[PDB]
Amino acid sequence: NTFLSCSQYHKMYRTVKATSGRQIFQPLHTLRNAEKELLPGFHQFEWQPALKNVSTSWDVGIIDGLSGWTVSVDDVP
Amino acid sequence: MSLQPLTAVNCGSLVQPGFSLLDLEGDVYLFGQKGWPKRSCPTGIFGVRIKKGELKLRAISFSNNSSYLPPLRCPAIAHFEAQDGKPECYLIHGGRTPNNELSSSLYMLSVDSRGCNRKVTLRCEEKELVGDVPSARYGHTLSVINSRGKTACVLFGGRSYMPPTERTTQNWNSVVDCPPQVYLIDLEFGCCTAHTLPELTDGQSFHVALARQDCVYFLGGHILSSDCRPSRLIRLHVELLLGSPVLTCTILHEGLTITSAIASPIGYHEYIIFGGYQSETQKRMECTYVGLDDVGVHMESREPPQWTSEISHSRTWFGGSLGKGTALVAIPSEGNPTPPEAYHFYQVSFQ
Amino acid sequence: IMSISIRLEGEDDGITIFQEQKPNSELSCRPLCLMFVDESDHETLTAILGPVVAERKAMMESRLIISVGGLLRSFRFFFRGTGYDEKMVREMEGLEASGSTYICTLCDSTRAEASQNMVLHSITRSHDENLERYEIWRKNPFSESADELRDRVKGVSAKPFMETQPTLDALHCDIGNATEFYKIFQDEIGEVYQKPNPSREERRRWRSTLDKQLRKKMKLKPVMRMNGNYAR
Ligand SMILES: [Zn+2]
Repeated sequence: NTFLSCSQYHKMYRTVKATSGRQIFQPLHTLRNAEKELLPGFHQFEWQPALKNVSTSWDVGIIDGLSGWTVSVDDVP
Repeated sequence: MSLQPLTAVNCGSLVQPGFSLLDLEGDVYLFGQKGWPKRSCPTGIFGVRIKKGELKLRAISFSNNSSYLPPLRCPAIAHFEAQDGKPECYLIHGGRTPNNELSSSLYMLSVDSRGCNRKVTLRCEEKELVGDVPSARYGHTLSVINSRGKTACVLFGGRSYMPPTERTTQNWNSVVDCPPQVYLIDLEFGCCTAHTLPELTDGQSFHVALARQDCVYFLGGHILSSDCRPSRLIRLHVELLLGSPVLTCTILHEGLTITSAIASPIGYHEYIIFGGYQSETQKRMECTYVGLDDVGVHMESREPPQWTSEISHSRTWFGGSLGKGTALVAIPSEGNPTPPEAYHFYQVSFQ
Repeated sequence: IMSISIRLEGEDDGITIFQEQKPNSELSCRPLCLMFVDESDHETLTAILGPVVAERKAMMESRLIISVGGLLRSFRFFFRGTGYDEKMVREMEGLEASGSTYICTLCDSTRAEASQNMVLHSITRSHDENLERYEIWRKNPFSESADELRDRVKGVSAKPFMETQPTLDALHCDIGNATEFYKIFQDEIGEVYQKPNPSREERRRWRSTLDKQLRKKMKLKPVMRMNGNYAR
């Protein structure tokens, strides 16, 4: 919510923790592990009846929109 | 075998990497304009002219009886010999649209009248196909033949999509090679037929083909399933031993292993060939000539017109032939700043 | 996500369990896809959005089962395609562009018939019937001439691909009205129906005197283009 970048975050984190005797914020790795529960591809579900020509997999995340574009130079790039 | 740089005074925002060129009754027509037709010309087909080294583009028209065609991307081309019933015609099928899907429909383009005031008039008749219909695809090959002495056509080549069973919305833009079946196609009726011979080891795409006197030779292209580009030039001999349209196939030794070629007839059965792409990244460079007869196909390495540097460096390129040795090649004019006309053009002549 | 209502179990066609309180603030607008390609080419845009469109189609009928709040619950969706601007609106409806005889995205009337009457118009446009008109245009099962066929097909020239119920833009929604009232004032300082056809001189004259008048009484500078706040 404030564009705050990772290097910054870690810096001010060490800063405030070593500043006043406490752990106010959480370090990155654990914050991000906790995050992984908010992006797409984390909850199970089902669909009745099954979708038409849609991969039954459910755990995927950030995909590439080329959709497997056969990279052969000759054709449209 | 000389090259000279041309430029389009205008009408530059409208040439996609694929397109086709037909010649008939004098002038030459470009087909397959990028995106759908604007208001300027609802047909999309453009009369293309070279005037004093400049490139000019005017609009084309149609009759009322004409059936209107979308701007296919990279379909197959075929010339119907001028005779009864209507000389002459060009058969087009089927390529893909400004959207990603195939036509699976045969169309026949002809010229009707002129001028009056140096205008030209055409028409496009769709021909329904019954069968035993050929599968929709693109980048395949089609050619015309006469077997004692009846006139028909042969279809072979082209990739396609996975069936709507493994049609996967994460590979939904992947292509795969259609199985290697030859197809026989008459015009009236349009009853198509599917055939296969064991020497048809595999289908491929972008393999230029040619034929003479109802015998057809497929030249070099590229296979994706094995990532290779087989030098197998393929012969087949077709005959309608009425009422059985029987074919016989065979593999020949030498076929040039380049892909996506550009061809111009300098005479009756002679073809100067620019060729587009030999290897996976190294584009084709040489300039070849093909004669052909019952003796066979004879090949020669004609003099390659000495390219410029800016063309010698770009990755890919394309073009067509205005007719009779004449030809146009086009390179992505990748530079700064973008005009936005991103395509340089070279006129190229034989002898 | 716009709204959620109920359908169980009797008549109960809908109880709005949740309606969004402010759909405009980007705070609530979730992204789905990003593409480093201009809206210009139809090629790349269809190339990428194809999977998306086909998915949206395959997502209307079947019912989604969610493990929500500890319960396995069933979900159906209704889909509106709205947030497009006129340019792409056409570009995904198959109409020509831009200001030709066919002007209204809903009332397929032309300019002249919209000038005869201005409010008797029934919403007849729909994605399916436009698909049908495209088939009509391509086959031409009557072999009608070019322009006459384009008339009998009513704007449908290119196969549309993206079902989307368009709506009036709530953003501009005023700018043509603004320039119209502006022309009204400029031609009312003139006696335009007393001198029916004036040239550019009296045009610029009326403009300048009107703008000095507005600056004098309401204290507003003249402008070249009409944004929102100037119109307001
Ligand atoms: Zn209406």
